[PDB]
Amino acid sequence: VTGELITTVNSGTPGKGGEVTFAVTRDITNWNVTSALGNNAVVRTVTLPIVPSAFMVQPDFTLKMNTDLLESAELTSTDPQTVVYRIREDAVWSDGVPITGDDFIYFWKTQNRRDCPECLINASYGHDFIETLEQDETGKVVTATFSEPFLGWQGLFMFLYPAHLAEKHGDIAESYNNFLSNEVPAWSGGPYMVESFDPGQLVTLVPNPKWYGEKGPYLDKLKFRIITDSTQQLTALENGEVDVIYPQGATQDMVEQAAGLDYLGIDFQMNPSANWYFMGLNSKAGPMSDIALRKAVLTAIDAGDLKAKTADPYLRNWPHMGSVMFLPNQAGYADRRGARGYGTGDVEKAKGILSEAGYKLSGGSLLDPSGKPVSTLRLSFPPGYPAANDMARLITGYIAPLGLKTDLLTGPNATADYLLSGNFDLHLNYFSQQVFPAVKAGQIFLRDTRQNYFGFNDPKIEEIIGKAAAASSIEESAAILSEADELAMDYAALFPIYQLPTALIYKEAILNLRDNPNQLGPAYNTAEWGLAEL
Repeated sequence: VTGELITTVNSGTPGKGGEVTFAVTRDITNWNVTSALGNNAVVRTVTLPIVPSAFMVQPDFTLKMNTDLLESAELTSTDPQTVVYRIREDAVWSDGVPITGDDFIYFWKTQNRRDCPECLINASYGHDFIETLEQDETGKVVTATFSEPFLGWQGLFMFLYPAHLAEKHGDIAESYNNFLSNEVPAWSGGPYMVESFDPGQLVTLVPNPKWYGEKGPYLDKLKFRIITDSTQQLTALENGEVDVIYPQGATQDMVEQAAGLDYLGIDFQMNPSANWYFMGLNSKAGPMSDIALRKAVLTAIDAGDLKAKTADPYLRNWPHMGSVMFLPNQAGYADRRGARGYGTGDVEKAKGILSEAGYKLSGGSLLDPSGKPVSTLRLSFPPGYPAANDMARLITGYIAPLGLKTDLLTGPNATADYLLSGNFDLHLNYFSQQVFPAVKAGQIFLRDTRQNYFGFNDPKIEEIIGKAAAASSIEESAAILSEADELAMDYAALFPIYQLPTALIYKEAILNLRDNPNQLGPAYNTAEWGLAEL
């Protein structure tokens, strides 16, 4: 029995001074997390200490208004939808220039798909629904007027950049695509600022002397040590080369090794991630273009065994995920996977599905209805995730009694970004869930969207997602979106499995360091990090 909640784990009041080194698994070649080329957890983690945010995702997966930056953020009308931000008078950039509506307006123009068509952004996330964005004479009152209703307005302006500096480095596209992306940032609107960068080796941050927030900074230096071999991170922690690691693919062996390092003052936190494993099926081309084969495969897979073999030996009460739009703890979640018989390990039912669609078995091999042998299936998965490798082997075994063979494919070319309608039949990977399921769903289930890898193509799903994204609460949104989850599971192109475990492994002298098991991650509150007093 503990008195810590997910939001208060490892709370304390640190001393002043010292340093913390946090391992990251990518070199920094793009400093702009909102750009397509900078959109990953490493850039997000390294720049969270310097980028101000309107709202921040908390460990309980809620959005918290940043009261260091903002006095208030209010939905003041719905006819038309209007949001008013009041920026704190004391909020300033590291050169002393006030943070103002100039910074909101610049970011909106880079993200809204209209004012800067050449900006190489990741995604608009609804910034394009803001039609006008105006500020008062003081620069501290910002009014956003929307062209249509939008649920996820608190996810907007989560990363702000210094407009007055960007303005000195070309037009909007040039400053966003070059200055803010390619250059090591000399500026900050957060508790820390970059002092030096050794490419491929080390980012060194120091306190921002003009930090305006309530807490911190406590450290003389905050360092991010680049260790691209994720399997060497626990050794670096053991050896004192870093003080914190956050590896992506935890295993039983990793947990057991970390537990054996308690004599060095190492502890760890692990929680269900916003990242969730799935198997996608190529509905656009190849054998999986037949929905009957997709449903037979999903019915034959034994999800209980999948989890029993790869999670249950070292993770207690680990939840199945039976939705492709909601995590198990989100409003609207239900086991829509099992309701359809997917994941039940029911080989005889799967064989019936195939027989009833015209498939036949000959000499141990499945024949398609025309009489041609079904090809060996290409099952790809990215490197660096031992659980995915193990599950790929297990799935091969589950479908072998159907007369299907598989070729397992991995390595650097087997990532999601490199998927093509021509190069896979089955793909094991993960998606990163967002605070607003309807916003995430619009990025992955719509016909002409990059992350629709498996070929959903249903105007009704798209209509439902649009209505859900226009709702006035997450709960209403979830009630609407549930219908799209049902239809998506009917199509059998995306099979949810279970959430990845996080693993924050660290020297316990560091206080106010806690897991934040979502895309924003543990560096959401570096202003509070410090070392306990001896």
